[PDB]
Amino acid sequence: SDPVRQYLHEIGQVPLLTLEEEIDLARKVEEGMEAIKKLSEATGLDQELIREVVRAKILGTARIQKIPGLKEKPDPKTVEEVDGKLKSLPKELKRYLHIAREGEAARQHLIEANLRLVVSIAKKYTGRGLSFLDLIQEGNQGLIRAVEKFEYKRRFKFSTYATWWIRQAINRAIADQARTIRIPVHMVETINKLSRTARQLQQELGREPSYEEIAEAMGPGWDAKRVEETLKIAQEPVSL
Amino acid sequence: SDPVRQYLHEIGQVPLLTLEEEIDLARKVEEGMEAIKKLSEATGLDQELIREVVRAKILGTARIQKIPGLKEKPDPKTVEEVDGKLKSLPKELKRYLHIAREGEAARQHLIEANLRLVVSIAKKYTGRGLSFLDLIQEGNQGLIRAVEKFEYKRRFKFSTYATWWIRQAINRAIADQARTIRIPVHMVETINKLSRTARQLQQELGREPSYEEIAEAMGPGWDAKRVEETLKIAQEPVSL
Repeated sequence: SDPVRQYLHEIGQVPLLTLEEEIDLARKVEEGMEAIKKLSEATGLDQELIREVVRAKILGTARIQKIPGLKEKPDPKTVEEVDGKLKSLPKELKRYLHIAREGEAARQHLIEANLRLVVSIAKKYTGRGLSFLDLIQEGNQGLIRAVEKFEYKRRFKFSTYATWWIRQAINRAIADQARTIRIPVHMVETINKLSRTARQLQQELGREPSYEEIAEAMGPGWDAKRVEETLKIAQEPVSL
Repeated sequence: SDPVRQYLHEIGQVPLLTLEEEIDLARKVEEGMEAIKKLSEATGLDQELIREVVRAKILGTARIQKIPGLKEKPDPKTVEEVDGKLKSLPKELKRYLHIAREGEAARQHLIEANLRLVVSIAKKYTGRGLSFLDLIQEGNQGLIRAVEKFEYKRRFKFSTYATWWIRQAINRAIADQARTIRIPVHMVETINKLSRTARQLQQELGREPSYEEIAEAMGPGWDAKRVEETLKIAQEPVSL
């Protein structure tokens, strides 16, 4: 509920990308990073800073400016100086700053075309420690990290790749809030069995099995609902 | 059939790993890369050669000796030639030679424990330009690439991470043998509608949709079979 429905409403507006668009944006991000290097390496302003500022300047026109989980303004003190130097730059270094602003706007477009992916994934990690809103924030951070790890030259879909990162971030967050208590052996046994079964089904399907498929290998006695619930106290909580 | 049948038989007898196990083998692999980097500082030889030789040493004791598609052993000569250079080092450095041998054997265990996943993925890419053997070969080259990019510190499932790299290697292989044809626009339009549909469902599912699901989105007039056959001429041929 709350603005969460607002968020979902707003992002539901961003269009989807084609492998071609995903990859062109990706390439612009790398070229952008590449440029920022030149800037820092001629201004001594340190790469991370230059980017935070360039990024901020783009959040201005950003179709979605307040994305949960992501740190915003690079601190009104540093931005209010680091942007001072970038402004007054010889003609030559003026283009490197252009490729930077253009690559960071690209990075924003990519992140935006996948905010729905993050929400969808987060709905799959519901009721396991964090609130829907909290999950979305962790997930979005994973998305950002994926954009930083993606390799456009491989020319293979970004969403699937990002999915792993979006999930690893969420998986890490819910695994943080835990205490070690006592559980009866038979429970420890079936958790370990749900885990092996799911991993085994994966080696056969070339993808993670569904709760209904895990229940097949387990059943009778086990159905989709039961496996998912029991899997809530597992080291590997979710399947796909 | 043929040696593929023997291959499938061998890998069928390699036990599946657990998240805890993958991550541990992964940590040893990285610590091994670390040792190697230092053996390269000392000995003066190239890092990759040292790994190949070290790796060669292990394939002799490894469960699955010959994996289709992976580089060949350096050769008896260049092997027992790099070992002489190695062994002949102070007591200090010799410590590393053991860390590298440990991680490299670890790497083989991580690989071995996932050959079934490759074959499975490869089955989902048949009849699109390459033989079963050929698909398996590229797939493994991708699995190898996954081990080289995987981050054990993230402590999240290696299998599903590698799936992407295995698939990208295969996807590339088939997308490499292709010519340009003139195709009617209604086809170029549906091929795109197909692709957008797939990608939309993904943003909603948190995973790639099944052909059955893509058929639901298109249809009537569309069934799982038809979206798959048609998707064969697409730039994004397969789903999951």
